[PDB]
Amino acid sequence: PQLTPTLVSLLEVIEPEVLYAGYDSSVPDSTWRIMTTLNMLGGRQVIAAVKWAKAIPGFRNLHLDDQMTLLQYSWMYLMAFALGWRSYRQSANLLCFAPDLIINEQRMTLPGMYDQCKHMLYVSSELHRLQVSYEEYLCMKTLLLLSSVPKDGLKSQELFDEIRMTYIKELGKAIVKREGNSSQNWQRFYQLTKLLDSMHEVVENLLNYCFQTFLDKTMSIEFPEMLAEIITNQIPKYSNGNIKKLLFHQ
Amino acid sequence: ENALLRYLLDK
Ligand SMILES: Cc1cc(NCC(O)(C(F)(F)F)C(F)(F)F)c2cnn(-c3cccc(C(=O)N[C@H](C)C(N)=O)c3)c2c1
Ligand SMILES: CCCCCCO[C@@H]1O[C@H](CO)[C@@H](O)[C@H](O)[C@H]1O
Repeated sequence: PQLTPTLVSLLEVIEPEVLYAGYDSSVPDSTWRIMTTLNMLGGRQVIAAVKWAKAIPGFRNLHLDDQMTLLQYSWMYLMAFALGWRSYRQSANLLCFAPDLIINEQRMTLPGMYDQCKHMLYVSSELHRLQVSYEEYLCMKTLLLLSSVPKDGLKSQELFDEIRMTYIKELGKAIVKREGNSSQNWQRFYQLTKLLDSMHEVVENLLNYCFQTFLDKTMSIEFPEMLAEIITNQIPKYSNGNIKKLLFHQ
Repeated sequence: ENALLRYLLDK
């Protein structure tokens, strides 16, 4: 049928491997213990995301300072969305951070846990409600990498707008290809892009927690270096007002 | 900048 590669079929092969937390269950659970593990896992998956971003067709051709800016802005968007997807795919209202670390019903009632997890659980339920397919998911995660740019703009701003539009169309092609009522396609396209818009609020919540945790001196929790500099670099920006959130629907 | 981020992107 097709011996030349589609864009979605490439996004499939470059989709990062699912990583392990290295969380020891035998020892009793603890919030501090989970906090520390998720910081570390978060570091390794952002590294995974960099590798992934490079292999996204078009992304390499952007300027390096642009490639860096997009990962600096989008890392939590990607983690939030991939976490929502895996949770939706492995079951109940349970966040599946890794095979060896699931925030089960019991863990959900640990102190402070639900106050943060509710945001990620929202993403999970939305994917369930909408019955998002895998190809739709891959186009949507690709579009989240491209969900923020600096107010002043990128150095390769035009190439960025081309790339983004391509993956908007690629999301369009995903919906049409999905099994079901083709009469619903345009509505579904409205719905799915409305979900991508709603990720800004989710991420804004997650980042404020992450930063507050990072800047708490009485806290004393370990962050991985890669991730720690990204947080150190980004905190000034998110306070000032130098970021422009790309919306699908005003 | 973040030297390691830059490195991973470039090589
Ligand atoms: C939302 C979220 C938060 C996390 N930790 C938060 C946090 O500890 C804290 F500080 F609390 F906010 C850290 F890290 F410091 F910010 C993690 C850790 N792991 N995950 C995760 C799970 C599954 C998939 C992915 C993910 O991004 N995978 C995609 C495919 C890829 N890799 O490109 C990522 C996380 C997802
Ligand atoms: C997103 C990963 C879940 C974060 C776990 C909750 O984390 C926390 O819970 C404690 C108890 O309420 C708070 O005292 C602490 O300041 C807060 O960081």
